[PDB]
Amino acid sequence: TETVGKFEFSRKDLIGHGAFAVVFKGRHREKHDLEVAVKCINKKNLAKSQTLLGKEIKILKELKHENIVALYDFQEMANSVYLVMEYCNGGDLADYLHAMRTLSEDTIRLFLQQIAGAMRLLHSKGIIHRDLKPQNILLSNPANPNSIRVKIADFGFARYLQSNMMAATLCGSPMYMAPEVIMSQHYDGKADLWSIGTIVYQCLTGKAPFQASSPQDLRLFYEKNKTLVPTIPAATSAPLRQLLLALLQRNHKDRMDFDEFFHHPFLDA
Ligand SMILES: COc1cc2nc(-c3cc(F)ccc3O)nc(N[C@@H]3CNC[C@H]3C(C)(C)O)c2cc1OC
Ligand SMILES: [Mg+2]
Ligand SMILES: [Mg+2]
Ligand code: NA
Repeated sequence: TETVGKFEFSRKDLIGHGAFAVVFKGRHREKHDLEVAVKCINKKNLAKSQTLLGKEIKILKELKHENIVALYDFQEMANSVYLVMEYCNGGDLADYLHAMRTLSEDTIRLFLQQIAGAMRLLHSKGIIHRDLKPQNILLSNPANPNSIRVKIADFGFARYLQSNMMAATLCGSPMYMAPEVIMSQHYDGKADLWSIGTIVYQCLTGKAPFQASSPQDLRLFYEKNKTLVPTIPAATSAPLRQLLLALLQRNHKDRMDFDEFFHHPFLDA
């Protein structure tokens, strides 16, 4: 049993591990029924893991929203970092997708309304996430209609971007990266909108809108194709088709902006 502030966990109770983090289930030390996830350094990638967990603290401690994973506490030291977060008992969207194969438009709508809500807060705070993908979207069953909650997680790559500035760090997951990102160009908040478009397309069809055999091939594809048009099934509703075409614009100046996304007809009741 290890303690972190008012919280504890055992390393027997593994939730999962990736290259840059290990997560365990724990609990509050007084209120044993308050469950938490405790994210810890992955010592196989020590320096990068430590950096990303520190960055995640700096961002998440400023965000309180039902659709963003809550940071209850954290502990940063010279050689260790812990985040104590709300436990998301539903697992991630990637695993849900693996079982469902595809989602109904009504489900896509429910999830995307919640994602949009989170993105409204990020945008108002001047934060870009930079690693939106199904593996970083968690599900939580907290009474009320459609109570399942989506939560954006894994803010290790996130940054503040001043509204008259552009980012240039190459980070993210190639399959979900906007063309401008993977082509090593300057980018802004609309790169995340491409990632979202990609997620929605994947929920709808079970596939990526532009498949390649590698990151290098995908880059070359974007470089050579000045116009990108994803294949949308004929059965797709008109509002969802329009949303996807507007999110999955190659050129960020032609891509849908935040205000249009937040008020898109697809997202209406
Ligand atoms: C109930 O089942 C699960 C709960 C999970 N909760 C969190 C989780 C992560 C947080 F950062 C905070 C709260 C949480 O609950 N994270 C999981 N997996 C993470 C997220 N997707 C990839 C994977 C990893 C470790 C590579 O990042 C869970 C996987 C689960 O099942 C496989
Ligand atoms: Mg991130
Ligand atoms: Mg951009
Ligand atoms: Na802030």
